Amino acid sequence: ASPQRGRPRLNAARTTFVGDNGQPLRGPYTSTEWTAAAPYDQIARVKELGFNAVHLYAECFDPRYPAPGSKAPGYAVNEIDKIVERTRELGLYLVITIGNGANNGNHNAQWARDFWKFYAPRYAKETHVLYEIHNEPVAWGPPYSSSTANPPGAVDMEIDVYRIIRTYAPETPVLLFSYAVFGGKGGAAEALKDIRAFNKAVFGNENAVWTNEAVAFHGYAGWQETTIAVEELLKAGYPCFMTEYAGGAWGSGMGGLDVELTYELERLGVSWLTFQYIPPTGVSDDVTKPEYFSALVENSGLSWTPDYGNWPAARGVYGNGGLARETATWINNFLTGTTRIEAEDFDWGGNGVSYYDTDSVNVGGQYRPDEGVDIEKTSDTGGGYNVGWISEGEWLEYTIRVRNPGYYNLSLRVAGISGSRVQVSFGNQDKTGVWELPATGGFQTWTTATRQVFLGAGLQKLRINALSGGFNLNWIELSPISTGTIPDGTYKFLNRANGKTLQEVTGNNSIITADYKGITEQHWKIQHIGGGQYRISSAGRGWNWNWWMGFGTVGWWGTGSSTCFIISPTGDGYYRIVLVGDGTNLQISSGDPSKIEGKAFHGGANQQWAILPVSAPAFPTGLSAVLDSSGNTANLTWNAAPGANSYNVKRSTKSGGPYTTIATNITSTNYTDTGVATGTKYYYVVSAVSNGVETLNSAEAILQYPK
Ligand SMILES: [Ca+2]
Ligand SMILES: [Ca+2]
Ligand SMILES: [Ca+2]
Repeated sequence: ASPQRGRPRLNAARTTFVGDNGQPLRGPYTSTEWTAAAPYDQIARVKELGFNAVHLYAECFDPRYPAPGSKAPGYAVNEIDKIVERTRELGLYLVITIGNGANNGNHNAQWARDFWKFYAPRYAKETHVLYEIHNEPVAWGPPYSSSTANPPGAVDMEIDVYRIIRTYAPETPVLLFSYAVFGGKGGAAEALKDIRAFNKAVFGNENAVWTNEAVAFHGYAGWQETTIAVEELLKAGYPCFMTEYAGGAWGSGMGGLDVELTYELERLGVSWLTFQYIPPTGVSDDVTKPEYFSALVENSGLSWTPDYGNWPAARGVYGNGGLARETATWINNFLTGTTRIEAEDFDWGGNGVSYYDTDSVNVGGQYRPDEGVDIEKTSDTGGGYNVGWISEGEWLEYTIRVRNPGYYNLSLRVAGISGSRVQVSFGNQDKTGVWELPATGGFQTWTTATRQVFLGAGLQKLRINALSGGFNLNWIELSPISTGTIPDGTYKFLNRANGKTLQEVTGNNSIITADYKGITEQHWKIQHIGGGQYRISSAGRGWNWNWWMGFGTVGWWGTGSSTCFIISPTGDGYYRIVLVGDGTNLQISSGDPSKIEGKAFHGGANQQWAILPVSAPAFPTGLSAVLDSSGNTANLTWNAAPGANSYNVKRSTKSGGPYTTIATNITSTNYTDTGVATGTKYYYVVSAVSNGVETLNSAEAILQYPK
């Protein structure tokens, strides 16, 4: 027989459709709405990414149908046939749906009926194919059945299209509604209305036990709210099916897999279709590119059993009920708590996968006799076991979940006769550098070494890398910092590039950039709530900074994600203001001095902020360093700094410094540096001196050569 897949059926639990092997359907998408069918070659690549399914946005609907000259359904048939044929012979599943195009959150009822009058009987016999009635027919979620739904009548469209499909394809799985925003216990309650209205029409009774149907939903409420809505709906007896979602790594400023929601959907037993495309083309991000899928799975510790290939690797958490270890928690609106991760509870999975050890035997013999890591009993406070026989090159991964991002005290309980080296990365990103661990003088003589780290939010593998041997490891600890990165107080914010401040506007509760006028609207109380996170409130009325559909100010207190801001030091006296939600940094746009925005980390001055006492002197701006013709001379010029008596010109040979002060008492906004060596790069900054008080250094100026 052919490798064509057997018809999906609801699982015993009644949570989703699973394939002919009892496993969830997991896949990316492709479109044939205004483009050719993706080639066999590229659709095949799906199987190497642990996918067994493809989402097809088949055609997009015309609002004007069936007026003269409007595009009818059927126009893409020759390409949709190719996708059906190609997924058939690749042993993949296929979810076919009607796309929206430019008309998002909308549908045409008659276009959809005639779409399924055509396509339903055409693929009825195709066991690997499922029908999802329509992508996001309403703006933007339940209840569709409300008269004030935008637009109304979607439930009637679903009812009509289900009846059309069952006539022409009685065995074929149907995915309903495709709620764009499906969030909260509210979301589930509102969907139940639409589900009950649907069931009363089709089956005659508000509560029907579906044998071959499920609620399709998307992830645009966010992972927390979507998970709550799915849990609730599953409890009411209705299988679900994720058909479109996205997230990305915290701090990337880009899309890709929502790792957090995938983990929750894996736990609840829910099949999913992520919104990354099969090459060559698509409207979002390419699923074959590491940054948008494979690396995100690889960095997080996420695992499932793939239908084809050997990725992802089989792995999991040891202890803690097989669930990623939480790092901190909110207790009286302050981020606190110490999580102890025992070193001998490294993830299971294998040698080369969840740990690397130099041999396959546990020479110590304790705790985990079937694995390669070397474990003995320890005589340290709290008893238990320690990882010993640590050779250089070895490593141990522990899957954790940093629900609250920011600054954490990372602690290693260590013993060793002599010193040793280690390095810790989180999500395959170095957070420590080379960490010199002290000599204790014995192999059960214990001490705690501690180092401060900046963790991003989400599932992430903590990985101890042993750069030297000769130490034993008992446990690891993370707790959020109890003392902040900057003292509590009232401050003025000045952007490093342009010297501008942030100002409250009570009339529309907005925050906008302006020149530091010295007023209370441009003054801000700062209060640390654990983890380097801060509540930032205006001085005049006690209203808190809020990053949500713009950048404004609100009455409710700051423990929710939009009202919380990580103040992250640069190292050179400035800070960047990281947003707790996505990990992007608050910056003024180099391009438009008025526009405030959130972008991913870069070296530029426009992303950096001075958080200063109100009376502190302003730093210089606009520094520009240019080489003079035919000679060793750098001509510096900058803008005059308010209240400056003089300037100090400083120079370094790499970006960021340190900066050796080449000249002081400059009573002018320009300088000529004669001591520049032939054909070498130089980096300049300038500070001002106001009433004996030296300011911060300006933004860096790279020495500019000729064309
Ligand atoms: Ca071993
Ligand atoms: Ca070992
Ligand atoms: Ca231990």
